[PDB]
Amino acid sequence: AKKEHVPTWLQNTHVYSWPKNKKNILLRLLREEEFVAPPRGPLPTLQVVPL
Amino acid sequence: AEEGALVAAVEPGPLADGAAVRLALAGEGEACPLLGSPGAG
Repeated sequence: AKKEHVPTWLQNTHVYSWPKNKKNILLRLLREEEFVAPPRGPLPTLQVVPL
Repeated sequence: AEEGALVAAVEPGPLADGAAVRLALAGEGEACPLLGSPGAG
Protein backbone atom coordinates (compact mmCIF):
# COMPACT_ATOMS: atom_id res chain seq x y z
CA ALA A 1 0.00 0.00 0.00
CA LYS A 2 0.84 3.70 0.03
CA LYS A 3 -0.32 6.95 1.61
CA GLU A 4 -3.07 7.62 -0.92
CA HIS A 5 -4.84 4.27 -0.52
CA VAL A 6 -6.11 5.37 2.90
CA PRO A 7 -9.71 6.67 2.73
CA THR A 8 -9.75 10.39 3.43
CA TRP A 9 -11.81 10.27 6.62
CA LEU A 10 -9.34 7.75 8.07
CA GLN A 11 -6.43 10.11 7.37
CA ASN A 12 -7.45 12.22 10.38
CA THR A 13 -5.96 9.65 12.79
CA HIS A 14 -2.84 7.58 13.30
CA VAL A 15 -1.94 5.30 10.38
CA TYR A 16 0.20 2.26 11.16
CA SER A 17 2.38 0.42 8.65
CA TRP A 18 2.65 -3.36 8.85
CA PRO A 19 5.05 -4.90 9.82
CA LYS A 20 7.04 -1.70 10.43
CA ASN A 21 4.84 -0.39 13.27
CA LYS A 22 3.64 -3.70 14.71
CA LYS A 23 4.71 -2.76 18.25
CA ASN A 24 2.77 0.50 17.91
CA ILE A 25 -0.25 -1.46 16.67
CA LEU A 26 0.00 -3.69 19.74
CA LEU A 27 0.18 -0.62 21.97
CA ARG A 28 -2.86 0.93 20.30
CA LEU A 29 -4.85 -2.29 20.70
CA LEU A 30 -3.84 -2.44 24.37
CA ARG A 31 -5.12 1.15 24.65
CA GLU A 32 -1.70 2.15 25.99
CA GLU A 33 0.57 4.99 24.89
CA GLU A 34 4.19 4.45 23.91
CA PHE A 35 5.30 7.60 25.76
CA VAL A 36 4.42 8.09 29.43
CA ALA A 37 4.81 11.64 30.68
CA PRO A 38 6.20 12.30 34.17
CA PRO A 39 3.72 13.43 36.83
CA ARG A 40 3.13 17.17 36.94
CA GLY A 41 5.10 18.85 39.71
CA PRO A 42 4.64 22.12 41.57
CA LEU A 43 5.55 25.50 40.16
CA PRO A 44 9.19 26.36 40.87
CA THR A 45 10.12 28.20 44.04
CA LEU A 46 10.81 31.82 43.09
CA GLN A 47 13.78 33.39 44.88
CA VAL A 48 14.43 37.14 45.04
CA VAL A 49 17.97 38.55 44.96
CA PRO A 50 19.04 42.21 45.19
CA LEU A 51 21.58 44.01 43.04
CA ALA B 1 21.86 100.09 44.54
CA GLU B 2 23.96 96.94 44.34
CA GLU B 3 22.14 95.30 47.27
CA GLY B 4 19.02 94.64 45.17
CA ALA B 5 19.34 90.87 44.86
CA LEU B 6 21.69 87.89 44.95
CA VAL B 7 22.41 84.88 42.77
CA ALA B 8 21.28 81.51 44.11
CA ALA B 9 22.31 77.93 43.35
CA VAL B 10 19.60 75.26 43.38
CA GLU B 11 20.23 71.71 44.57
CA PRO B 12 17.95 68.66 44.89
CA GLY B 13 17.85 68.09 48.62
CA PRO B 14 16.13 64.82 49.55
CA LEU B 15 17.91 62.37 47.26
CA ALA B 16 17.52 58.64 47.80
CA ASP B 17 18.90 55.41 46.37
CA GLY B 18 17.85 51.77 46.23
CA ALA B 19 18.89 48.36 44.98
CA ALA B 20 17.48 46.51 41.99
CA VAL B 21 15.29 43.45 42.54
CA ARG B 22 16.17 40.34 40.54
CA LEU B 23 14.33 37.01 40.45
CA ALA B 24 15.91 33.57 40.58
CA LEU B 25 14.68 29.97 40.56
CA ALA B 26 15.69 27.72 43.46
CA GLY B 27 16.81 24.20 42.60
CA GLU B 28 16.58 22.25 39.35
CA GLY B 29 16.10 18.69 38.18
CA GLU B 30 14.38 16.39 35.73
CA ALA B 31 12.56 13.11 36.31
CA CYS B 32 12.93 10.65 33.45
CA PRO B 33 9.88 9.60 31.41
CA LEU B 34 8.90 6.02 30.60
CA LEU B 35 8.51 4.41 27.19
CA GLY B 36 8.50 1.18 25.24
CA SER B 37 6.89 -2.20 24.81
CA PRO B 38 8.26 -5.38 23.20
CA GLY B 39 7.62 -6.53 19.67
CA ALA B 40 6.49 -10.05 18.86
CA GLY B 41 6.96 -12.66 16.16
